[PDB]
Amino acid sequence: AQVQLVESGGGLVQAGGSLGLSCAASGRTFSNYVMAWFRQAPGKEREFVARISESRGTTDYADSVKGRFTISRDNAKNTIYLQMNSLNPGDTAVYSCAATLPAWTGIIGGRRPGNYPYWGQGTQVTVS
Amino acid sequence: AQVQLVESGGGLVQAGDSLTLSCAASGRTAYRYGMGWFRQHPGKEREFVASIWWTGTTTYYADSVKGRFTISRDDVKNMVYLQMNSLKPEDTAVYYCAAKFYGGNSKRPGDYAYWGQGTQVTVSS
Amino acid sequence: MVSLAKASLWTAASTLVKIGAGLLVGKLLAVSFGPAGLGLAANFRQLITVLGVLAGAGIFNGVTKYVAQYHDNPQQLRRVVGTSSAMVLGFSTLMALVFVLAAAPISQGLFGNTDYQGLVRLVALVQMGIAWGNLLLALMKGFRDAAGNALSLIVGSLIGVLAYYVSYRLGGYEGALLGLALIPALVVIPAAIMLIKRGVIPLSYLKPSWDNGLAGQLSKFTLMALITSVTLPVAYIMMRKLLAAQYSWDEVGIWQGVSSISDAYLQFITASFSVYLLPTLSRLTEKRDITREVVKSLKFVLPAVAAASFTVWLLRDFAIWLLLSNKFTAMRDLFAWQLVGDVLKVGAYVFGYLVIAKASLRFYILAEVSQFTLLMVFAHWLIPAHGALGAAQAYMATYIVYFSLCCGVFLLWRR
Repeated sequence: AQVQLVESGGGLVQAGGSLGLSCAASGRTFSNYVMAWFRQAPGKEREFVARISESRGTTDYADSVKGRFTISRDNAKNTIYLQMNSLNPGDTAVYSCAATLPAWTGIIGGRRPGNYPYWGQGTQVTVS
Repeated sequence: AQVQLVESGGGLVQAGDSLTLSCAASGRTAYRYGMGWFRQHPGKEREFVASIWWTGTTTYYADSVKGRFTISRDDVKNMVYLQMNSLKPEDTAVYYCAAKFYGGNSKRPGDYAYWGQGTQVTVSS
Repeated sequence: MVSLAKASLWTAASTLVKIGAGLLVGKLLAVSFGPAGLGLAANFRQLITVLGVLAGAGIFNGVTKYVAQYHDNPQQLRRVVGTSSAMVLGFSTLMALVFVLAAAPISQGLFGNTDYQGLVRLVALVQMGIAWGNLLLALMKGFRDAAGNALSLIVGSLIGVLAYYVSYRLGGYEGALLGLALIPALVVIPAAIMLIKRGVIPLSYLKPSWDNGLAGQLSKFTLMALITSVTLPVAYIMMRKLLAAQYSWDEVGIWQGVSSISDAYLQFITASFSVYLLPTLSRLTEKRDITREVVKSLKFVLPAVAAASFTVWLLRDFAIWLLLSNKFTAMRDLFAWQLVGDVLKVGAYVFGYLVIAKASLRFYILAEVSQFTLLMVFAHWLIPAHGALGAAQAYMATYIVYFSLCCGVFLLWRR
């Protein structure tokens, strides 16, 4: 009973542009799951990007992408989006979506990758 | 003592349809008997289909029934089931359920001690 | 006066709270994270278990043996605690450096990813408290202080559950992992408080010192602790693989479930051997008094384990309904075989703790090799034909002939 995450919408955009990412999660109880986005620069470590909760649309963003990126969810289509505005070359990384339960995320553990058991393969985002 | 096996199910289904057989086991310490399903073609020898270990943890299947068949057992009602899917024309046989004390891991009819009266399972291509 | 029964009463109290806290936390692990989280934390929880024996270089059984031996001599007692404190300090700091530097490889092997480096660096401080707590519990065992050891485990089990709940509700899965590691680690607070309140040893005795002749003797207890951590566990590992080959992995699961509840109810007796039997036999230097103490211990533990095993057999359906998921209710036949082998395994533990109390590496390797060999001969003979049931007969027949050989070897050692 492992959920499958398939990302889409990755490409090469110029500086200051915008690009939207999507990630479809396989299975039911998508409305009960906590979704998040992560990125990984070439030769770096998985770093937090954004995260949406299971109710009331509670969101959390990394300081480097606050005000620039926007995360949203759709429980009817079992997908989550990451609208990336005001792109700079520092955002060139492989972006991956992750799925977890609210019992995992806790209160202050929403940015730790070890608390998301299911991960996606990751799509490339490149900023000139 | 022993266990009495009463089979239930079968009939004239179509090719690709589904069917569920049920083997009711009546006796003392019925949870100790491993159960297996066997089928017999017209006048030919009895062939192995599926079986279950006496603890209900290991299920054994024949290569011809590997994907489409599923054996199970409810230890509360002491009844063994055989869920049949995608019935093919070679599945036309008399389906027996067998039992063996602390058994159910054999593909041979000789390794089973208690048998029941089969059910007529025939498909209509 | 001190006896095995009084120590068993205090041990039974601490074991009741220990298994109760483990059942409570374990059920919270399943409800919160399910089989997915339970599978990721499998290698981590085993690391916490081996850290309870390997954090302080496994000298705790030697600490108890030599503290009891030098319970009267204050000067040699300082050298026992002083050398033990230095070994625990040096080994745990070396372990902390290994965990903090190689946090990525350990996380790769324990979880499959590198997302748990910070947890491993937190284990470095956790295993420091595990080693120091186990040392303080070893000193209290050397003085046959059953109440001090029991009270430290009970208080440490209560704050360990509170710490797990605090860490899990705050950090979540990684917090629940830290809480699982903190349960054996937070016993250092009640153990230290119980050490200075009862005044068994002055705190200056814990100052790090080094006695060459005493460090080598504790090193022999380190070798014995390293042997048990691989010998019989690997034998059992080979047994589950042979079972999972001839049968299913779930058939291994019903054998693991019977053995799991066997380990819990046997801990009411086995945990008191380190509190009374090990220190008492270390003080005895004459074979006449050693024979009297060993026979007296067998006169008590044999009917005790037999009565406890029988009642577990009468309540075997109760255990499958609650402690197990009641998924394969046919394992009720695996009980009688395992519970008979539990009785004769407890009786052989008396001779095993006598080997520990005398620091005999020769008789230790002989005992571990015998159990390994007998377990492997009986497994290859019963598992491929009788399934998980045969794995219990292999466990029962191994310790049936092992207790007979332990009796015969003890008789040849006496005459």
